[PDB]
Amino acid sequence: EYARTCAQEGMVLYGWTDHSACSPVCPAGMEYRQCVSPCARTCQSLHINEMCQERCVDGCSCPEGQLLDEGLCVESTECPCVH
Amino acid sequence: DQRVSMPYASKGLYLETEAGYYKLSGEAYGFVARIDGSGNFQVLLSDRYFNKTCGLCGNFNIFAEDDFMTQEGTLTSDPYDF
Amino acid sequence: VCDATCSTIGMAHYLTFDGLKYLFPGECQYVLVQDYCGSNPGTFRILVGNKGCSHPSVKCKKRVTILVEGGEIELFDGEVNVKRPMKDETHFEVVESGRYIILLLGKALSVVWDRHLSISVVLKQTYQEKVCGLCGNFDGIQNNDLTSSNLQVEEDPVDFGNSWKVSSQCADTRKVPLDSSPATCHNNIMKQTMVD
Ligand SMILES: *[C@@H]1O[C@H](CO)[C@@H](O)[C@H](O)[C@H]1NC(C)=O
Ligand SMILES: [Ca+2]
Ligand SMILES: [Ca+2]
Repeated sequence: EYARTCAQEGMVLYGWTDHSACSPVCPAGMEYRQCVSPCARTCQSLHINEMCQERCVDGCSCPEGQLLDEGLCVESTECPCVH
Repeated sequence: DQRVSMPYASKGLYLETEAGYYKLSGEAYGFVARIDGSGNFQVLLSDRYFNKTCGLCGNFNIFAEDDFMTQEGTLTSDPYDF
Repeated sequence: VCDATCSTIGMAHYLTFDGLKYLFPGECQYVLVQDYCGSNPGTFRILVGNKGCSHPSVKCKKRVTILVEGGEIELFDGEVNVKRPMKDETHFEVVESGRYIILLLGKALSVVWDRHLSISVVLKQTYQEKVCGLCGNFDGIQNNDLTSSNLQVEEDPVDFGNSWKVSSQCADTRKVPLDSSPATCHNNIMKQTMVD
């Protein structure tokens, strides 16, 4: 809690969970990042930008590649199609 | 009572997931709620209700001592009966 | 060839350039029309966003964000707002005349807004299949306006506009069962005649 409560005030902290030996729970493929953008570029997404000027929010998210596709992190190569 | 799927956006309330964590946004009504995986309610609320609201999360004023004003309106020292 | 015209007749209907009325109740933000389509520079990115507008009512106040010349001018709630002025101000123009907000942006682009819901963008002879979105491609061919963002024609428009939402994680709309009577006029044959 203390992490977020400071973060809300306008001053965020970084990497504190690295040595704390406690990470908040998240499903497979993701673990807790800090200050990920809400507009997670997913798999079946339109490539538009500079509308998501929202503030930055903490939470768990995929690795660098491994785009989101239906609640899991899957590699960008295997983005399916839909019909 | 009817279990609905997710996401869900009826009546101006977008019920979405963000960063693997569930969100309920009420921007028209000036709030954002969410939950994490462990279960930790959080409420981001707009300054429009400055000095207005009163509930279990206290009033949105500046002071942090007076925000136990009961459903009648009574500054109660106890954080429990409140 | 003349100057075509999108439209939003009512809350959830859409008329294409080539002329194709179709039904699409949405609640997310959607790409009405743009230029960034396939193999193009992508000058303008007119968007539209509705809220509480799957069922038409006194609700469904629209929001419109139009993205041209690196600017951010948008409108809703009666007035227009400049969030980011664009570079070439010379082409910019606003004509608040009568009931409308006539709004030019260039040599071959113009927007009209009834102050209430309607969005009637007007494009000139310039493009001729240089755009895509919910209004189709502006090619003259009238039965290829449902070419989804994944580059295939779809038969069912409710799946189409789902392909054109911006936030790819919001709630996509629901395939409604087809009938001649909306919710109120459903099993309300009396009212159904009076409305008729
Ligand atoms: C809160 O409202 C009360 C009653 O109107 C007023 O007396 C008081 O000055 C207000 N305080 C703040 C912080 O706005
Ligand atoms: Ca307080
Ligand atoms: Ca066409």
